[PDB]
Amino acid sequence: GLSEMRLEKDRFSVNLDVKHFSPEELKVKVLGDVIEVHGKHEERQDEHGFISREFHGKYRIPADVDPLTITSSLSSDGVLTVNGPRKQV
Amino acid sequence: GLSEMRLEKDRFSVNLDVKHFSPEELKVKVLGDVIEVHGKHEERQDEHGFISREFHGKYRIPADVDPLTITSSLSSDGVLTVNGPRKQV
Repeated sequence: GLSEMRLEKDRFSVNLDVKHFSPEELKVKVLGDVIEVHGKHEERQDEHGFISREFHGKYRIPADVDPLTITSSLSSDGVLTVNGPRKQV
Repeated sequence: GLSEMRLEKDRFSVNLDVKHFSPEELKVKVLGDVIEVHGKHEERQDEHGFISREFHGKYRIPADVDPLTITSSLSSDGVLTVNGPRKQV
């Protein structure tokens, strides 16, 4: 559903549901040992009105993770896959 | 996907994707002629770490809508259906 996180023994990959969001609006903030994720839907006022959608979350990487190894790639299905293997994995 | 809004000619029904969220964490704030929606996933720190998910949005009702008529009901599938017929509809 929405709580889609791959918790392995030596790595991880979060699959955030951000369909109809743009890579430009998606942020992955790897700081120290925590990741702040963002994703806001371009505000488009109309019949439906102002859009202030923010489908994001937060993932705190284990202390034994090398930040460098952390990557992300939004798929066309709108799934933001954030894979961050642990140090020397 | 995530941008799921039913825009009719005399009414509307927004179907917000908030699976794995609780009605207690969901808010619908009908004020004047705008609706501020909220929905935060209970923070549960673990392997995955602190959870700060906020899958919400914003819908500005037409001026010809009676706020009283506006209702909402989270389904078991995790779809928050917010139906708000216009005045005298």
